[PDB]
Amino acid sequence: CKYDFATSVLFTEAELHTRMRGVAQRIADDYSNCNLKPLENPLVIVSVLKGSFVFTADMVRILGDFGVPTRVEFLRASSYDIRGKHVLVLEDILDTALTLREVVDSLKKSEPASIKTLVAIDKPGGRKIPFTAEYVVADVPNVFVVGYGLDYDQSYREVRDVVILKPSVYETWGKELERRKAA
Amino acid sequence: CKYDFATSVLFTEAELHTRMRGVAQRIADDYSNCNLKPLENPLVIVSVLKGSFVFTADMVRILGDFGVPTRVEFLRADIRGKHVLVLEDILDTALTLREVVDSLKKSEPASIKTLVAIDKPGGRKIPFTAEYVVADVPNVFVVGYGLDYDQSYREVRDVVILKPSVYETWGKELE
Ligand SMILES: Nc1nc2c(ncn2CCN(/C=C/P(=O)(O)O)CCOCP(=O)(O)O)c(=O)[nH]1
Ligand SMILES: Nc1nc2c(ncn2CCN(/C=C/P(=O)(O)O)CCOCP(=O)(O)O)c(=O)[nH]1
Ligand SMILES: [Mg+2]
Ligand SMILES: [Mg+2]
Ligand SMILES: [Mg+2]
Ligand SMILES: [Mg+2]
Repeated sequence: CKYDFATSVLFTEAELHTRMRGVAQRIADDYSNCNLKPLENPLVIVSVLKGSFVFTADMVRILGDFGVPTRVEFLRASSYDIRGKHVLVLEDILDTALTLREVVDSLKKSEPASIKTLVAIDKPGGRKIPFTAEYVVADVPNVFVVGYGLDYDQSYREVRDVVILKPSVYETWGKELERRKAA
Repeated sequence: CKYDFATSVLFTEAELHTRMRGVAQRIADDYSNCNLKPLENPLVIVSVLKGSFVFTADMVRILGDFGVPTRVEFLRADIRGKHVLVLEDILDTALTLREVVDSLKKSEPASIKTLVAIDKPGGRKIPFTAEYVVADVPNVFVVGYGLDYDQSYREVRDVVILKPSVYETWGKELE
């Protein structure tokens, strides 16, 4: 494997970008009837921190290529003026769906014109409640991944690819954390 | 010029990335003596929202290519004993970074330095020098690469000078 800390690369940066261009064309078509414009009427991108920052940076630039002007806002996942605006919530990963369920419900209170979700990685086998994202860049099985914004204990977000974390990484670290707690 | 809304393109995405690779090599060299490691001792990247999110996304990936492991925190415009690098898309009067740096310094990081995408050295209202600067801009209003005009145009891939008619008409529209 390309990375000492991973056992498999699931999606390279290039694969993700290719899939994101496909998604951006769908978004561009779906919102074509909305007369989106910079300043007057942008698509409001609501980015769920921390991990979504990389996906958000890449996706708004690709959305711009496809003619979809945006305005970004940032929400903190640890905590979990769109009235009359179209809103697209962006999450790095969707797993139990508990986070996005709450984020969407919260935003709905402010009466946006519409609200949809776009996720880079969907783990469809991880749900604790029924939830479907309108737009999904890639599906992964129930394995633990890092990269493209996704962390293990705040590290590895900067890895360019989505990779399966090698178990000795969290076994080693977990022991060190537990050793520090007893010392 | 490629963009309807811009008078000229100052720095293309490719030119910014080329400069960022140069800066990342200096950062890798400057922090080599710190024994940075994922989990145990990452370089703490403090990203000043909102506009720095694009620069931060690109820059942490480049730093990773150069062997500099990071963790990110976001500040809106657990660090004791850690090295901190503050990232800002643009530095002008320096009043934002002065306040950010001084507030972080109260948590006693091991060190604190600043990295900005765009420095406007002629805009200072207090003296301030960033340790790393990707590019310099003179007395012009730019958008793109995270930088906005009234929250739009952050998604433009290049740093561009906004056409005056854009903010003339919008300013008039905000009646
Ligand atoms: N790095 C990583 N994180 C994973 C994974 N699966 C769930 N998570 C936790 C993601 N979290 C829960 C999503 P859910 O739909 O279950 O509410 C959201 C992101 O966590 C907050 P942050 O972006 O790390 O600051 C994974 O495979 N890799
Ligand atoms: N888009 C754009 N913004 C500019 C420019 N010059 C100063 N600014 C103000 C940006 N900043 C002031 C930096 P200072 O050192 O003066 O404290 C703050 C950035 O604005 C906050 P946000 O990123 O837009 O949420 C410019 O040329 N283009
Ligand atoms: Mg997240
Ligand atoms: Mg996480
Ligand atoms: Mg900023
Ligand atoms: Mg601004």
